[PDB]
Amino acid sequence: SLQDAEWYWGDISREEVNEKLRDTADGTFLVRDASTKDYTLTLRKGGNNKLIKIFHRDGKYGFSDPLTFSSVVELINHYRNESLAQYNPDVKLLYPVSKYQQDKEDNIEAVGKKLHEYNTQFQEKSREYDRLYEEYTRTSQEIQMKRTAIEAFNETIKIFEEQCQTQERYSKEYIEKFKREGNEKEIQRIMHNYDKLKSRISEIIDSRRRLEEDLKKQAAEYREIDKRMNSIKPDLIQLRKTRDQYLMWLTQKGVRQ
Amino acid sequence: PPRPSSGELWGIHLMPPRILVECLLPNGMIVTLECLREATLITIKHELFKEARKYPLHQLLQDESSYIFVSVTQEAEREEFFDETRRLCDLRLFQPFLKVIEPVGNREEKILNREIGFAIGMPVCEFDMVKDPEVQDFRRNILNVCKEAVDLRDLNSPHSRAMYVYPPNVESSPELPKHIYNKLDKGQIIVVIWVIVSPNNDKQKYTLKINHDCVPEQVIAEAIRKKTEQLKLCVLEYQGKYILKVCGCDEYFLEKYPLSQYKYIRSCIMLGRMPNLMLMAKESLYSQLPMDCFTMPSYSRRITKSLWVINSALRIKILCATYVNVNIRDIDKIYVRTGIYHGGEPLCDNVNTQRVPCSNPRWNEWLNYDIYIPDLPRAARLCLSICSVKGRKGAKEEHCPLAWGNINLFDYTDTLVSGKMALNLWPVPHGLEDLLNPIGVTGSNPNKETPCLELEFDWFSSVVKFPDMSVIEEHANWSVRENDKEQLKAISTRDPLSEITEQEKDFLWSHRHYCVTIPEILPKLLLSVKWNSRDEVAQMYCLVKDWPPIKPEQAMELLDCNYPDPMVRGFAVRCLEKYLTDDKLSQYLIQLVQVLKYEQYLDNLLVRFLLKKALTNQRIGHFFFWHLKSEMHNKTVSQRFGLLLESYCRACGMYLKHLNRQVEAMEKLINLTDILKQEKKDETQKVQMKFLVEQMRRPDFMDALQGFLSPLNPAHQLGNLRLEECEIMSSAKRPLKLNWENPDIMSELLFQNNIIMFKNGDDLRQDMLTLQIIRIMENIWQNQGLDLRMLPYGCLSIGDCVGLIEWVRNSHTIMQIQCNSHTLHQWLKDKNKGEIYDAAIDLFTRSCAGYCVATFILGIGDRHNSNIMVKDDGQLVHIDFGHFLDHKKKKFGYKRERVPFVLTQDFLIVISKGAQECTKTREFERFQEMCYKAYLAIRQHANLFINLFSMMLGSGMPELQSFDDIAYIRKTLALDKTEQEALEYFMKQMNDAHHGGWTT
Ligand SMILES: C[C@@H](CN(C)C)S(=O)(=O)c1ccc(-c2cnc(N)c(C(=O)Nc3ccccc3)n2)cc1
Repeated sequence: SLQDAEWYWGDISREEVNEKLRDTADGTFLVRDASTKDYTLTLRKGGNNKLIKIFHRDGKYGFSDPLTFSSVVELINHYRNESLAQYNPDVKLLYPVSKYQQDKEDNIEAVGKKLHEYNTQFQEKSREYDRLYEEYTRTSQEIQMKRTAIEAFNETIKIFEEQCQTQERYSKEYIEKFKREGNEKEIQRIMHNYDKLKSRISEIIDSRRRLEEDLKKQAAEYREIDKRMNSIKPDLIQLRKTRDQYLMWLTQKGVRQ
Repeated sequence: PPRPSSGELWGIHLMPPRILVECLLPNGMIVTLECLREATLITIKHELFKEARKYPLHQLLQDESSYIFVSVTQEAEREEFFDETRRLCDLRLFQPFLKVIEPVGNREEKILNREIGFAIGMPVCEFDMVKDPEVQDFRRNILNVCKEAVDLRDLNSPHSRAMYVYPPNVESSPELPKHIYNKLDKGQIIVVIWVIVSPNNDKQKYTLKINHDCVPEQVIAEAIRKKTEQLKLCVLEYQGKYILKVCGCDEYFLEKYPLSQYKYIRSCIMLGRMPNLMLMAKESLYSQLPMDCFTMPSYSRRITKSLWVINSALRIKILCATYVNVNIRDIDKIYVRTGIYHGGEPLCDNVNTQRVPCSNPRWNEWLNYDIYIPDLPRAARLCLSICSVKGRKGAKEEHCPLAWGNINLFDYTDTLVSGKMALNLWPVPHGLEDLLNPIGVTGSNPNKETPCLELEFDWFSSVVKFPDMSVIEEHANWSVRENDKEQLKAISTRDPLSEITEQEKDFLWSHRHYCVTIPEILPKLLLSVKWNSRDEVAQMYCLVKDWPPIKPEQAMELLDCNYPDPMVRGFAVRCLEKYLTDDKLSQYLIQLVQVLKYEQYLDNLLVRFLLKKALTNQRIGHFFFWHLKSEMHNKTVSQRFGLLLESYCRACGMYLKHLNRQVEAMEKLINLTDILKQEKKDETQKVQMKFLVEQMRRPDFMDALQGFLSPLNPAHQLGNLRLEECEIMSSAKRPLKLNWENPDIMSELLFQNNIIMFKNGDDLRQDMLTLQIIRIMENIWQNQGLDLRMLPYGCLSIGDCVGLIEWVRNSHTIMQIQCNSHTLHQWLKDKNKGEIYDAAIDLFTRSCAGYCVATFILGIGDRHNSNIMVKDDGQLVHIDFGHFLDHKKKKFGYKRERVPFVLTQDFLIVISKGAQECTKTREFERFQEMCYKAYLAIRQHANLFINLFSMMLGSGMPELQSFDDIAYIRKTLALDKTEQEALEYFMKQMNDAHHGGWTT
C-alpha cells in the first residue's frame, strides 16, 4: 500500500521536500500528495529537484499515456529497478527518503515535556548567537573604521615628512647666509621651528603606532568571534530542527481538523 | 574610503569654540594658529599670513591670494580647499592641520570631482586607482548615456530643461475609473486658479467649472475667458505666457496631459478636495532654470578560438586557501564545495574537493564537471565556498559554510576565463544556512584581510570566446489541438513560483513555436529550456529575438535572480523602454535599483536604461541617487553603485548642488544623533533637548539645516527650521521629530509646516518596502473601483540604519485615544461632530478594510494600540512594519497564516455607528464586502506582488533571503487553490481570528 510506503510523505510541502532533498545524490526521491486537493514524485538529478506528476484515470497510473500501472507502489517499484533512462532522456529511483528512519517518544506528555526542554534550550542559544552576531558586526565595522584612520595617518605623515624636506631644501642656503652675516639668533629660530616640526611628526607617528596596535588586538578578537560563530551556527540549526520535529509529532499525534 | 565617524575631527564629535591648528607654510615653517571652530578658510588664511611675519623666512611667502589650503580628510583623502568660503568645522578633517599650497591643475575639474565625491561620500580618485579593466571601460563607455541625456535636455532649451527639473506628476492611464467619474458633476471639475498680481501681493480666486479632460493650456484658456468672441485670438497667443503650478509645492503642469491624468488633480477628485492651482509666467520659471553642462572627464581623455570548438568537459583546479577562522577542537575537516550555476539553478551536480585539515588548506585538485564546455551558456557561473565538516555525534555530519565567492565563467568581453586566479572570500550573510550562495555578488572581496583562494582555470593554446549571434543563429536552424491550446493558457496564468512538472516542461518546450501567440508565457517556457544544452539555448535565442513584447509588470520577472541570460534580460529591458511609464518606473524603482545587483557585469542594458531615465527625469534621478547612496556602506555593492552614482553626478546638472545640500543637512543630523546615542545616552530628556537646541542654534548648523529640498519629496521645499516644534521622541531609538517652514508663496493651501522623523539606529529598508507594497496595493484597488484609502506616508533609507519617515499630522494611537470600549467611537464622535460624522465613519471603515487585507496578505508584525493610530479625519494609519512574511517560523516552528490586525469590539462599534450587535449590522456587511473585493483584487495581481518580492532576495533583508520566504504570500493568497477556495480560505481565517461573525 501507498500509506505504509516509506517514500510516501502524504501532506508534505515542496518547501519541506527541498530540505529533505538538499545536497543529496541523484536517484534520491519521495512521493507526496500534489499541491492541490493525484500524486507527485520528486527526484534529485543534476543538482535539481525534478517534479514528475503521477497521473491517474479509471484506476490506472503512469507519468504519460498509456497508463500501464495499477498502483502508485507498482509505478515506483518498476522504476526503482527499470530506470527513467527510457522514459524521456535519465537515472533510476534509487535512494528513498524514509518517513520511518527518523525518531516516537511513547506518550503525548513525554513529547510535550521534551519539546518544552528543546524549545527552551533553543531560545537560550538563539539569544547567545544574536548577541555574538551583534559583536561580530560591531567589531567588523570598528576594524574598518581603524583601517581608514591608519590610511589617514599615513597620508598625514607623508605631508609632514614633505614639510621637513621643504625646510631642509630652503634653510640650507639661509643657514650659510646667516653664519657669514653673523646672525646666530635667526639660525636658532630656524632650528627651533624644525625641532617643533619633528616633535609633532613623532607624536603623529606614535598616534598611528598606538592605533595599528589596537587594530592587531581587534583583528584578533574578530577572529575569535568568527571561530565561536562557526561553532554555534551548526548546533543552532540541528537544535531548531529537533524542536520543529517535536512540534510536528505533537500535531500528528493530537486531534486534527 | 567612506568617512569612519560623523565627527568634526577623528575621535571628536564637535570642535571646542577655539582650536589649535598646525599651519604648514610653503617656506618649510610650522605655525600654531588658534582658530574659532566656525571660521571660514578666507579668514584663517588671512590671520595665518599676518602671523607668518613673526616666523623666519616670511620673505619667501608670496601674496596670501596666490595660495589655498590642503589637508587629510576623514576619508583619508588629500583634499585641496578651493571654496575658501567654507568653515573649519565643515572640512571633515582627520587632524587639526592645514598645508599651504599654490593651486595646480584644472580648477574647474578638481572642483566638480570634490562635489561628486561628496554626494557619493567617497573620493572619486579611488576609482582611478582601480586596476580592473571592466571598472575603467565602464567609466568611459557609460559617458555616451550622459552625452545622450544632456543633449536631449537642451532641444527647446527653455521647455526641455523645465520638463527635466519639474516633470509632469501624471498617472499611467488618462481614462478615469468609473468610481472617480461619479465624484464629478456632469463629467466636469471645479478648480481654483489663484494668481499673485503685481504690483501688490494679494491673491484673487478665479473659481472655474471646467471639463476634467482639459489640457493645462485649455484650463489656462478658460481662466482668461472668465477674468476678461472678439478677443479669442488674444487668448490663442497669451496662453504660452503662463504655466500652471500646484499651490503649496514645486509641482508643475507643463505637458499636454488631460487634467484628471495629473496625480494632484486625480487625488483632489477622489478625496472630494478643491484643486488649488497657482498661475505664474513661463518667463519667471525659465529664468530660474540654469545652463547645466556636461564636461568630459580626465579619464575619458586618456588611453582566437570559439567556445563551440573546444571538445572537452569543464574542469577547475582548486590550489589552496590562505586561512579560515575555526576551532580545531570543534571541526574535523575543511573542503571547497563548488557549483556551476545559471542564476540559482545548478547546471550540473555540485563538486566538492577532498577533506583536508584547516591547518593545511591545500588541495591542488582538478574538479570535473558533468558539462561539455560548448554547452556552457553565456551566464554560466562558478559558485564556491569553504565549509567545515564535523561528524562528532551520530552518522550525520554537520556542514557549515565559512566563506563564499562567485566568479563569472566569461569576462565582461565574452572571454572564457583562463589560468590562475586569486579570490578573496566574503563572510556568510546572516541567516543563510545553505553551503553555496548563488544570489551572491560576483568578484573578489575588496578587503584583502579575508581568506584568499587560489584557483586554476584551463588553457586551450588560445583565447576562448563565446560564439557570435550569427553562429548561434545558424545552429538553431541546424537543430530543427484545442485541449493543448487550453493547457498552454493555463500554464501562462499561474504565479511565477508555482510548480512546473517535467511533463509540463516537455509540453512547453515541444510547443515552443506556438507560444508566440500567448507572449505572457515566456518565463515558464524559459524555465522549460535546458541551459546545460547549446542546442535548446540556440533555438531559444531565435524565438526571443522575434518575441512579442510583454507588459512591464511581466518583463520585470525576467530581471530577477532566476533569469541571468543577457538575451533574456535584453528582451526585458526593451519592453520597459517601449511600454514602462515614468509613473511605473518611479513606483518600482526600489526593485529596479535592487536587480542591478544580480547583473553579471557593470555595463549592461539595465544600468543604461535606468541611468538614462535618471538623467531625463529629475524625480526618478532623486530617488535613483538616494537608493544607491543608502547602500554605499555595503562593500558587496559599493564599487558598482559608486561608479553609477559617479556617472549620474557628472550629468545630473544643477541637481548635484541641491543633492549636496540634502547630504550635508543629513550628515549634521547623523553627527547630532550620534552624540546622544554614545556620549549622552545616560542623560535626561530635558538636558538632552537643551544640548539639542544649543547645537542647532549655531550659525553653521542653521546654514546647513535650513533651506534645502526634503529628501522624502524633492517638490517639498524645507525653509526655516522652526526649532520650537522640534522634539526627541521618548521611544525606540529616540527619533528626531523636525519641523520646517514651507517657503512656498501659497503654502497655506497645502501645509505651512513639513515634519520629518529622523531615525538613526534602526534599519528602515524593510519598513520602506512594506509602504511601497501598500502604495502599489491601493492603486490596484483605486483603479478597480475601491476607495480603500490607506495613508502610505514616505519612508526613505538614507544609509546604514539611518532614514527619514514622514510624520503623520492629526493622528493619535488607540492607547492615546483610550485616555471603556466606547472611548474610541466617542473620540471620533467628538472630533467629527454633526453632518461630517458619516464621512469619518466611511473613512475609518475603508482604511480598516485596506489595512486588514494588506496586513493579512504580507504577514506584517502583530498589531496593537501603539502600532495602530487614527487621524481627526476618521482615517486609520498603521505604523511600524519591522517584520513581514513568516518571520515567526524560525523562533516558533508553528505553520500558521495569522491575522495581524484582528478588529476588536472598539473597531466594530466604530464601523457599526455605535450599534450593539456589531457583526449583524448592514455597515459590517458592507465592510466584509470591501475586504472580499480587496483580497480578490490583490490575488488577481498576485504575479506582480510575487515578482516585486522576488526582485528583493539579494537586498540583505532579514525576512527575505529565499523563494521559500515568498511562499508565505502564496499561502495568504491561496494561489494553489481556486478563486472560490481562496475567498472561502480568507473567510475562515477572519472567522478563527474574530471568533465568528464572518458570514458568507
Ligand atoms: C499624539 C501622540 C502623543 N503626543 C501627545 C506626544 S501619539 O503617541 O499618539 C503619536 C505617536 C506617533 C505618531 C507618528 C506619526 N507619524 C509617523 N510616521 C509615525 C511612525 O511611523 N512612528 C514609528 C514608530 C516606531 C517605528 C516606526 C515608526 N508615528 C503619531 C502620534
